[PDB]
Amino acid sequence: KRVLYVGGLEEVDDKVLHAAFIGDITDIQIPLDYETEKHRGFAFVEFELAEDAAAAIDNMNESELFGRTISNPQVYMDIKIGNKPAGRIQMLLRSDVVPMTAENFRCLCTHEKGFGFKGSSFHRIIPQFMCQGGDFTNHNGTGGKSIYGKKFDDENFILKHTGPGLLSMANTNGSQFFLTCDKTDWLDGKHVVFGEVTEGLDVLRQIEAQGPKQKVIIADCGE
Amino acid sequence: SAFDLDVVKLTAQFVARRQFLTQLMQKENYQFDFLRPQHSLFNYFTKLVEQYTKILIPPSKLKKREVLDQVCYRVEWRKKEEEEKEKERVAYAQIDWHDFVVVETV
Amino acid sequence: DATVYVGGLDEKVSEPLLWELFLQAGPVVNTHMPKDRVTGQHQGYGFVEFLSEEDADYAIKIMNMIKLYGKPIRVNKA
Amino acid sequence: RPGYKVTKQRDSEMGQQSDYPEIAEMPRHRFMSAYEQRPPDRRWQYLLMAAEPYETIAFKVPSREIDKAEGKFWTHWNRETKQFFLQFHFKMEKPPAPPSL
Amino acid sequence: ETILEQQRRYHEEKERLMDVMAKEMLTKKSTLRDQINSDHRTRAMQDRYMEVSGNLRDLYDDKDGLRAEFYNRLKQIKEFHRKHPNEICVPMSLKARENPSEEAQNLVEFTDEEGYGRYLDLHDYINLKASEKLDYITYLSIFDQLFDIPKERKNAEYKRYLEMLLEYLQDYTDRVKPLQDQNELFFEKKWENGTFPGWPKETSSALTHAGAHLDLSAFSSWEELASLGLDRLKSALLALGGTLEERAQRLFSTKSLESLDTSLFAKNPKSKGTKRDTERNKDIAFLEAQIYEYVEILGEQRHLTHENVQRKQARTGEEREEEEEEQISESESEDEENIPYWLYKLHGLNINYNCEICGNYTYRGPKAFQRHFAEWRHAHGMRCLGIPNTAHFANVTQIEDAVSLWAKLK
Ligand SMILES: [Zn+2]
Repeated sequence: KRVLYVGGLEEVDDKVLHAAFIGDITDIQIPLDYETEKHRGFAFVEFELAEDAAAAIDNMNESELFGRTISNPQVYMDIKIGNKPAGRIQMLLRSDVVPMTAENFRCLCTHEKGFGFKGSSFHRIIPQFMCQGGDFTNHNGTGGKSIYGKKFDDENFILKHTGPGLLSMANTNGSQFFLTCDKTDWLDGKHVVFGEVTEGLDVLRQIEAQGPKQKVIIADCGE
Repeated sequence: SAFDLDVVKLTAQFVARRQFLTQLMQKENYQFDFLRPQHSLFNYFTKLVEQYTKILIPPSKLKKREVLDQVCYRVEWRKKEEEEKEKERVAYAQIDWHDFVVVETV
Repeated sequence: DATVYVGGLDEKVSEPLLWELFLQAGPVVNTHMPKDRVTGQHQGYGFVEFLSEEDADYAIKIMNMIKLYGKPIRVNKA
Repeated sequence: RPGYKVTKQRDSEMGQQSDYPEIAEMPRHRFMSAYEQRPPDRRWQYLLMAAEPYETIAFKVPSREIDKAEGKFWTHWNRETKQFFLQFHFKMEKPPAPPSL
Repeated sequence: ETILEQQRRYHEEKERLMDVMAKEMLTKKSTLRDQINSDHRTRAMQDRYMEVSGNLRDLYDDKDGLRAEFYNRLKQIKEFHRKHPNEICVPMSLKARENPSEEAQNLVEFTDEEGYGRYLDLHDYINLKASEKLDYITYLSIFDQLFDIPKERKNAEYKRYLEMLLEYLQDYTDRVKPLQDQNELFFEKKWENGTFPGWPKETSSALTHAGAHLDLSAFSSWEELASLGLDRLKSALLALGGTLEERAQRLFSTKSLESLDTSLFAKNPKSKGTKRDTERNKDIAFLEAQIYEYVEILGEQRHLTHENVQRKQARTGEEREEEEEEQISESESEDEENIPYWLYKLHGLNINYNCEICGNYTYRGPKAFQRHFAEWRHAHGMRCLGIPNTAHFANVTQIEDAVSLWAKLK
């Protein structure tokens, strides 16, 4: 119970969040108005009963040592349909089934390879079949490049697109990744399913309802 | 994994024949890592040590008719409930819940 | 499956445009995209009978990524 | 916390004898909102128990959390029909009294 | 050699042989109940199973389905019990191991055949589900152990015995119905007032072979039971018993003579009378006792064989042929159940043409035969040829055109 649930502080930064908590070891602020600060020690982790409602850039930030403000990597991409946000798809990319495609989706969300889903759009979206995007080269599913080159093989097809928010590596799998909102067992054996959005399944359903008639692009994304 | 299996069987025989496997890892490493609990082979090493201890306990014979009686005892020592749950889930969807007739209220 | 049922398109990506996309990606020996007796128009959702079962699988895998007449083309084994 | 129990009994072997186990095994109570109904009165929760032969009987609970038990069983994987019906209701088929607690 | 690890593997194999038979009993517990009901008529000291559970084929709560199959499962259980006792009798009478394991350690191979093989070869060969027997009894069949009339320990073949009795009597007055009535006596009826004499050369030569065949049929019917223990008990009962007693005739000798008293009956064997009979007819009396014990053990099987013979005698020709066909289908089955003509003339369709490349496929008309060279299975024909699907490969319809392929000229 060393992590906090500090909210009420997008204008804040990690240094401004950790300056009040300094010996904080972890400080990961969410894309919404929430952050979690964790101290390594035991006496320094009791900041909720010690510096609650602390002033963070002329704003009070109440700190509670809980997990109310919120392994397989989670590609958390605020997928925006058009100029408005269609929801934050926190697609838990299944590293237990397809770890290479899950790491490719997580790196495309985090934009650590120079290109990826942070800013790309899904130009191959079908109604309750597939929504394929992540290609940052041609922006149509006909470009894209994986970590091994332009084209990479699928890792494993142990998972299946059996429900909403299930993510697969679209194609042979380069930078193309497909989110599924329904059953896609007919395409099994060709696209390796590498995700299941426990959070952002409503965002995947909104992306499937919008898909393309609208520019469904995740401008903000990360791990 | 024949060499690892033979080394684990030798470590289990040295343990069940309780300080030799601990002394060998301290005296010499990666080959003597089967006694640690961080790996997943600790339950298999404990089962092999228990099998070696049960072999050394009777070191007697087994005179098991009696083998068929033991097979019947091991035979003697869900689906209807799942089918009833599926039928109830079909019936709750097939029954109209919009026709609410009030008898009591709370 | 000698035929790949290719759909996910519109009337602009018809049977003949599906034959053109077959000449692009993976060839279709015949086209089964019939219509009604009152309409008489190819919707494009038709069984392109390919050159082989592997050619129909190539239509189902490689050629099922086109934005055919604005919609994403999807071919299945038939 | 607060609990509401409705005990609805069937006929005493009067109309139930008219019979080849067609979904007999049980009545379950679902918490339905009153915003959609066959719908003049809304913003109300009703624990409605509907049977195959018998008609639906509803108990109107205006509380949003009225005996909403969470974590009652010790990890029992019995989905049945509804979570509230599986957790806080009983199916007494011998006395024909399916209670919705 | 690791004797302690070998004993641990033998104990693991004994536990796996117990568990594989437990899984077979949980799959079909009717065979165990039938074996217990058969052994209750032989050994009285053993406890009996539940009658309702044996009727419903259940052990505790779960009722198993009905499973030729019972005889095959009994033979596989007898083979598993023979393997388990042999592995028990085999085992009845560290640093150097760890250091030698590092030799030839650079081996790209998988070693997972230590203890799983004993369970895999004893689990009730087959790919997924083709045989209820294990890998050790996969070739076991009841056809080499039973005749067609018996049908996997369900009946007995008495027609050969009836014909042998008719040949011993040297006449044709013996019918099928009289032999089953005459053989029903075989406790002192068959020794003193039987159908044939006790020391006849024609009768006893067939009677010893009939007793051996009855003992073999009883062993085939109770192969799951303790056949050696039953033979030892039948020998010990004959050694203990003076068994044939009368009110006035007292005790008779199997000599075919009675004694005045039990004091004379014991002293008759020490004289020259009963000793010659015991020295020259010990095998005949032992065969008669074994035939009587086998008839008492399989008297329900003998009654079933007599009822089948009576049904075959009282049936018609078509009914007897249908009964023989049903008995053969039961015996030879597996254990576990699973346009005008001007179109035909003026189009070339009157002459049919076959193409050797497409598996020698025949098509009507020359147009379909020359349209083979652009096809699907015929393209697999050129794939089998190894020539690529070109115009030169299309120009030939035979298999020998593949020698002029792309790897012929350049
Ligand atoms: Zn041909």
